[PDB]
Amino acid sequence: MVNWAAVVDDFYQELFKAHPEYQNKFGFKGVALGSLKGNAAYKTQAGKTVDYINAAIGGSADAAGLASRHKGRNVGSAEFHNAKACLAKACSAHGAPDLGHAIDDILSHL
Ligand code: HEM
Repeated sequence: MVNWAAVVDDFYQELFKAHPEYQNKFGFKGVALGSLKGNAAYKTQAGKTVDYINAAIGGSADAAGLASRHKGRNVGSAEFHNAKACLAKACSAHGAPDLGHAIDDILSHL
């Protein structure tokens, strides 16, 4: 099965390398990138991200709900376009299918 957990870890490395300030919105604010895997707040968030990806592939993702929740953290279209780029890099690094359509689905509600 596609190792989405590893893809998601690479995604967040890419995301926070390019936009370190995004990390401030999370419960693992301040934590060195090389330590995220040892952080409990990160483990939970990465698991939810993997779940969302499996839901988008499986046909049950609530893109409108996810978008609304990100607006509720003042995260919008700009951040998601950055995320789309980072996730495309992470997918390609693992020979995984691209998730651009799923991110487009979220973007359509932002
Ligand atoms: C590929 C794009 C992304 C996906 C699939 C994704 C997915 C998720 C998921 C599944 C949750 C949990 C929602 C829930 O518990 O109901 C979440 C929460 C969150 N996301 Fe994202 N996200 C993405 C990008 C971003 C970006 C770019 C930011 C920018 C800072 C961000 C900030 C947040 C924040 C602050 C929360 C709340 C975390 C908390 O409760 O401590 N997300 N995201």
